[PDB]
Amino acid sequence: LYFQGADSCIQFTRHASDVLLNLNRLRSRDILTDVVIVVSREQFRAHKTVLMACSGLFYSIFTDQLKCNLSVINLDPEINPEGFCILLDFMYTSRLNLREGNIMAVMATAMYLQMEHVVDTCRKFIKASE
Amino acid sequence: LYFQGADSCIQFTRHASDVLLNLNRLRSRDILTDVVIVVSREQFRAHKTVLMACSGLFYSIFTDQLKCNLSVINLDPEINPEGFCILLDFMYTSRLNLREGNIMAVMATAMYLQMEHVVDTCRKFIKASE
Ligand SMILES: Cn1c(=O)c2c(c3cc(Nc4ccnc(F)c4Cl)ccc31)N[C@@H](C1CC1)C(F)(F)CO2
Ligand SMILES: Cn1c(=O)c2c(c3cc(Nc4ccnc(F)c4Cl)ccc31)N[C@@H](C1CC1)C(F)(F)CO2
Ligand SMILES: [Cl-]
Ligand SMILES: [Cl-]
Ligand SMILES: [Cl-]
Ligand SMILES: [Cl-]
Repeated sequence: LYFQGADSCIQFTRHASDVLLNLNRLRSRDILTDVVIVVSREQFRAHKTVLMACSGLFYSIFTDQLKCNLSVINLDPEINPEGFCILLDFMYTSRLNLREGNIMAVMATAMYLQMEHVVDTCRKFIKASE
Repeated sequence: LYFQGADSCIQFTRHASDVLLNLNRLRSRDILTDVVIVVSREQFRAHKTVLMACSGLFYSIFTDQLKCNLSVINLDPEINPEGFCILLDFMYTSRLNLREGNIMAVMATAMYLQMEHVVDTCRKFIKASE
């Protein structure tokens, strides 16, 4: 349940993962979602704070004084909606569903969103298949 | 960095804790905070989604159609501000700074906020000192 942290303070082991699980439950039920991300013909509802916490691109967008208040954000029309959906799921769960058929689109999308460890992981998996 | 999850899917070990760390950085910089919690003479800015993810009381409050849009939430005047501050810090970090001088107020506050594992932990630490 808990342990003594390096700073001699009590820390709860599953707290962060349980908070992320609850944030994903709010997303699934469309509770307190405050933005819609438009990717081509697709729309994805989400929480701006989670998007900012999980992306250099969203962090830059929502810290801009003009943009921070937009309810709709349109992504570059070159972005693959399935690649975005996989990454949005990863943001809210820590699980990255990489497959042979989606890895190029996921990698291109992670580069655009500035999710650097995800890009590096995609590169390693591609390199192993070559 | 990552591992094979029980569902044969790639999982990133530090993802949840790193997201929580970024949410705490947004709180420290007052970025996208959407509510002020008033406890006696004290005010605490926060994100409603994090409060809901970390409290049965806030989950009930912000799922109410009338309340979900309030920018200010006043707590019961009996609530100790330091006890609330300690729990708000715990929500955003997983670290619970329990001390002999604050444990009764932290426990009373965790009961009011419906943070049940925190209450149980407080009870065990009190029991060990008796
Ligand atoms: C460049 N970059 C990533 O490469 C990145 C991010 C990432 C998040 C911010 N946001 C920050 C940064 C600082 N302070 C804040 F307050 C925020 Cl919100 C800025 C750049 C980022 N987030 C991780 C999340 C934490 C585990 C990710 F999902 F794995 C994708 O990787
Ligand atoms: C009764 N109760 C706690 O006792 C509790 C909560 C807690 C959170 C919700 N919120 C929920 C529930 C279901 N689905 C949602 F979508 C939400 Cl947001 C509802 C009741 C809760 N949250 C944890 C966080 C996860 C690690 C806590 F901070 F440790 C304090 O303990
Ligand atoms: Cl808008
Ligand atoms: Cl736009
Ligand atoms: Cl209000
Ligand atoms: Cl109120």
